[PDB]
Amino acid sequence: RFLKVKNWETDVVLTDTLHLKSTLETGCTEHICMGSIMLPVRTKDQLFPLAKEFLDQYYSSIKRFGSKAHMDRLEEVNKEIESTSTYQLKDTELIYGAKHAWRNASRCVGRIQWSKLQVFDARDCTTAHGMFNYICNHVKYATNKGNLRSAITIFPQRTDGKHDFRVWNSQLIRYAGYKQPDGSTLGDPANVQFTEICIQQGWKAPRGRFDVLPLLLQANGNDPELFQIPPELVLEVPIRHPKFDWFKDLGLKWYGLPAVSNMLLEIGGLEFSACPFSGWYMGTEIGVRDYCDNSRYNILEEVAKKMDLDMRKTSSLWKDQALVEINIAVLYSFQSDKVTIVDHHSATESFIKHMENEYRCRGGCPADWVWIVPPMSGSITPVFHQEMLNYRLTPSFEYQPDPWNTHVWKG
Amino acid sequence: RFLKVKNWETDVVLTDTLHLKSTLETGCTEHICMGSIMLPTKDQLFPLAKEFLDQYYSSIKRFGSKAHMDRLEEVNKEIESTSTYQLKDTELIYGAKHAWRNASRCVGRIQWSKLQVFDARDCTTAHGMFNYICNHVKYATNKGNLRSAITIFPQRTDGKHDFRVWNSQLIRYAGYKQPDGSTLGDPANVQFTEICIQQGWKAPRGRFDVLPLLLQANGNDPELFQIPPELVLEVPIRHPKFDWFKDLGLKWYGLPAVSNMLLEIGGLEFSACPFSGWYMGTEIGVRDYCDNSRYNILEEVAKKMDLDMRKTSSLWKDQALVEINIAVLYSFQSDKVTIVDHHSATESFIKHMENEYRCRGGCPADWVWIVPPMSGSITPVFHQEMLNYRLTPSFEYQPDPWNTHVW
Ligand code: HEM
Ligand code: HEM
Ligand SMILES: C[C@H](O)[C@H](O)[C@H]1CNc2nc(N)[nH]c(=O)c2N1
Ligand SMILES: C[C@H](O)[C@H](O)[C@H]1CNc2nc(N)[nH]c(=O)c2N1
Ligand SMILES: N=C(CO)NCCC[C@H](N)C(=O)O
Ligand SMILES: N=C(CO)NCCC[C@H](N)C(=O)O
Ligand SMILES: [Zn+2]
Repeated sequence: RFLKVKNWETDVVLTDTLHLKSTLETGCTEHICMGSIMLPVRTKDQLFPLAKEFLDQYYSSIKRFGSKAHMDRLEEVNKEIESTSTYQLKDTELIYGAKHAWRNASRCVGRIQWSKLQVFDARDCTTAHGMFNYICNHVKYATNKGNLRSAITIFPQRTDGKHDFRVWNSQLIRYAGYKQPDGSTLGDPANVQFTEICIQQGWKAPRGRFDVLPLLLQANGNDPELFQIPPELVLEVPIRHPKFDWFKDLGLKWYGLPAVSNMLLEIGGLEFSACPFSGWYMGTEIGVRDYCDNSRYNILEEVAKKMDLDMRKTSSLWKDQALVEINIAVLYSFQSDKVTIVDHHSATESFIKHMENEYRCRGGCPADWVWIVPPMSGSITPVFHQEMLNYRLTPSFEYQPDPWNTHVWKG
Repeated sequence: RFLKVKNWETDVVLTDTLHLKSTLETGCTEHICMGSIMLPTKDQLFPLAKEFLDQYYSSIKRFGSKAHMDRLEEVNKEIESTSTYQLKDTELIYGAKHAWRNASRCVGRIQWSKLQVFDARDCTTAHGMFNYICNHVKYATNKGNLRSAITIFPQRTDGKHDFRVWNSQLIRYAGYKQPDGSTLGDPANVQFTEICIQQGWKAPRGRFDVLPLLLQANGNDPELFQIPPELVLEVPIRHPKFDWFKDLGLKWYGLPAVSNMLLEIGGLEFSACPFSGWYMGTEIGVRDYCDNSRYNILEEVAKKMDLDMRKTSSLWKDQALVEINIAVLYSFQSDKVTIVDHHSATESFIKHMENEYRCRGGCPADWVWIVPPMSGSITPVFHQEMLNYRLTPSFEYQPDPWNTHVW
């Protein structure tokens, strides 16, 4: 069965056959669409099919499907499974796996870049200190003095579920939040819970508005341990505006490296619970969401105050005016300091080209419209007008529960 | 089967049970989400009628009364006898209000129970239709103080005697392709504009010509009529800061009146049911004015503003967009024509959702349509999880009649 998507701006119609390879469920039924819901110990049994499906896809990608090398690999994985109950990926299969998880990430607008990914194999890692060293190397390589390079570091896979490797941070680099006694928050409200854990684990918090968090790292199912990323490895950008000279006096800055570290990478039925990955920012992530969400830094009022906009009626669009100026500032600051960033016009246009190419070469491109359309100026970006099909392919990045909810403390 | 929706900004969680009453299908399966796709007999009729009458009698606290059973009996007898049935006025009104209440793409539903329902089921000709429509236009416009209204023409019979308004809204601007290669006026209306011309309309061939009505009664060939211009309230667009804005020569109409949809109540199909409320500013200023395939004015506005149009990263498009939208709102307000900004409308809708969850067990909503096309995440609906599903009575899409009609 063939499925059509249409772009309502261009009338370009595309045909999807890739969705036929989809296994994992969506959350939707014939009676309910859950397309806007944020979040809608494996046995030998289920494992060999998952391995096989993956190795068939790998061997096809390399034009060796059905070859002796393909068949010997299936056989060797099969024996390894029923003997040791799991298996190990070859380096080439891991790299391919990690790239495809990104290729298949339906909420990622940056996927035109999917094949340029530096994969760091950290499967020989055994301790939290080993992890810290790996993560430092990743930050330094990815940062590259502002000329950002996509990378992923992959710690050992899950075994019995009791020896998991985890990065407790939700991103490698992120700012602390501190609920105050009067009920206000200092710093980033998204990171209050995790900040409170670090403090409990013995971090001495500077208690400012932009304190880079320490890494809280769990190796081999052991209690996690704290480490400070050397400050010389943490690239940051002071935020100023090309025209408004008071803008710098808001005291704003952000870090250049967006490094999601709390997701789970599934490849061939194997579960890599610590797999921090980074690219570079689209300006709206910081300018729209991190700065202007009500539950984040929430700077809209203070900015609009300085701009002396009419704030007594929403229909002045004072919020919308302030929002553009803030986003101009983020992009200007990053460009001026020569740190990679992409604007939402450039990034969405690239994605449409990516998506069309994928339909031609691959038979489809799973995409989550709710996430792909940028959080400001939605309909003046080409994605708003693009119909999309969302379905789940493996290899994949998946959510997992926060480790503090599940971890059995050793003491 | 009992479903939670979370607001990620406020942490408020709502439990949805209303979805279990869902009748129609979404387009989605467990393998594929189609959430962003625009368009995803006697035997048939009695279940649909029963389901509707049951919810009606429940709504007036008479579920299982003799008057409930008697009406079920009487409708049943009438379908058996005539293969269709007629709604009582009270059922018609209830059904239309509920079709709006159920409209998952409508952000304006806090208003759902204040709807003036005009019963045009006695209408027989296109002239009749024109009369009913002018009355609706005048009623709803109300010299700028807009009132929600719907006008309901006769229900489908054998599908060869359909009433249709061929226009997509009661009031829209014409579109003409020129030698040029380009388009004058509204590109969305080019083909319908041609149909009018080929039917006999003398087009003034300008940028903002109000189209004629093309009206189909009882399955006949449709007929042209001009709405008295005195009934079409329009707003010149100026900006409260930029004097040059008026020189762009932009205007829009006050009454948004969708006329191409199909109202289904208790299995009956009302193929001409034009309805109107009032505008949210973004519909005009973001979509109608700035879509590349609509009036597409971003570039002219940005030039007038002397912004750096060399690079997308200067956010010149975004800057022009905000100002165009300030100008729309300012102009409607200055002229006392009802309009709502996207902050106000989305705040109301979040309140409406809480009311519906509390009093009804849920509120079908399509997040893709509900989130404004500008400044999405600085409105509260962006952060609101929504469940989309189909309840009846409903408004449904139907194919444009020119592909259907036998001349
Ligand atoms: C190279 C530049 C990249 C850009 C500009 C980019 C852009 C983005 C953006 C804007 C989002 C949404 C973020 C949010 O709203 O929180 C995102 C999500 C995501 N991207 Fe990327 N991306 C990039 C690289 C990568 C890389 C290297 C990977 C993994 C190898 C990746 C995988 C993801 C995943 C899994 C998500 C979903 C995260 C979630 O659900 O929280 N992307 N991308
Ligand atoms: C009172 C003021 C109202 C406001 C502010 C309003 C707001 C809106 C908006 C912004 C849309 C999206 C339109 C688009 O993007 O093209 C919409 C869609 C819709 N509304 Fe309303 N609405 C109002 C009244 C009504 C009324 C009176 C009805 C019917 C009785 C109705 C039924 C619908 C339907 C069926 C749609 C979806 C149409 C489609 O899919 O093209 N609304 N509403
Ligand atoms: C409820 C809703 O799904 C939620 O707010 C989503 C909307 N779209 C998003 N899109 C992106 N890219 N990132 C997000 O965090 C969200 N939040
Ligand atoms: C492809 C996508 O579904 C389409 O562009 C939608 C997106 N959201 C929308 N939302 C509203 N209110 N109106 C629209 O016409 C659209 N168009
Ligand atoms: N561009 C990326 C990954 O390359 N996004 C990662 C998520 C970052 C999050 N949205 C933030 O604002 O910190
Ligand atoms: N507010 C409404 C109906 O009350 N919108 C209906 C569709 C109008 C269309 N979006 C337009 O911009 O002309
Ligand atoms: Zn869906």
